[PDB]
Amino acid sequence: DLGKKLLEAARAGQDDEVRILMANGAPFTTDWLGTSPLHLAAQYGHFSTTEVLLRAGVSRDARTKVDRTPLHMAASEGHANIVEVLLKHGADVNAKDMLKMTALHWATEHNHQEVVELLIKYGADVHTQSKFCKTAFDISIDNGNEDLAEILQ
Amino acid sequence: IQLWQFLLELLTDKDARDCISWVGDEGEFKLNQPELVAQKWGQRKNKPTMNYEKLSRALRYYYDGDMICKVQGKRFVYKFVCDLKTLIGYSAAELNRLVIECEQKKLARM
DNA sequence: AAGACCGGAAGTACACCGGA
DNA sequence: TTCCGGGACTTCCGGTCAT
Repeated sequence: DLGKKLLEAARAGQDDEVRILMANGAPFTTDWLGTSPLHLAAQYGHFSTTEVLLRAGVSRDARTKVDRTPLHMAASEGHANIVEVLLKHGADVNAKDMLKMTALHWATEHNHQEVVELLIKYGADVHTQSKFCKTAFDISIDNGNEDLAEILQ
Repeated sequence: IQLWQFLLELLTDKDARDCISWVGDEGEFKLNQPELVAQKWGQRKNKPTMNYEKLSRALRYYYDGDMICKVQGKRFVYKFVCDLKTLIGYSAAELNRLVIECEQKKLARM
């Protein structure tokens, strides 16, 4: 269907088809786990597609069934380019998922220093505690990454 | 809120370890205290008479899916057959390590 | 002979939808 | 577009197995 074609197109990073489906009237849907086209575009690193979705009016802070937002995915995957546009369109830098973790937590867990710096610039709260009482700093320490630990203390 | 989300919540709550906890690093978990977990579930769904009987039935409906399944032979043990690392960002193994680390910090403090 | 798990049948509540 | 009827458990239960 149209909604699915949109989900599939975003995942595929087919921005023109995305424009196409949204024109026809494709319903902004999500899969069995609450994954939306924006989560998919940001997760897979589809810049033009993400941008097209944003300029289409899709929910910036859409939540999956584990409470992840597209920013969470983007940060987790290290797509600074995607993280930047999402923030530039009003994405909450401090959104927390099911484990009470922020994009900062994930970009740190996955050692994405540039995304960590970018997040820190967009006012991200550096000292939020996860469901495990961990701030991003703790994650960097647990990961033995002293370079990140220094910017996160 | 779906049963799987609630169980995953409990499984990541260091304070719940006594009623439900992971058993291994492959996704299997056990309802160490099935009736308590059921009571807790009922409180989330606002079902005053929820119990393990009814909760297990709801768990069985998951048998057709790609989320949870039973662990044959092990009393009160089930398994998250979905890929947790892609779902929440941590595997069952990673989650179990983290929840145990948290419980230790708690015991050390108290 | 007398608990843990299974899975069908029926009910409910709430999300989503294609239409008037 | 507003309005509105029409696709995840909860509860109850009969039955298998193995102790």
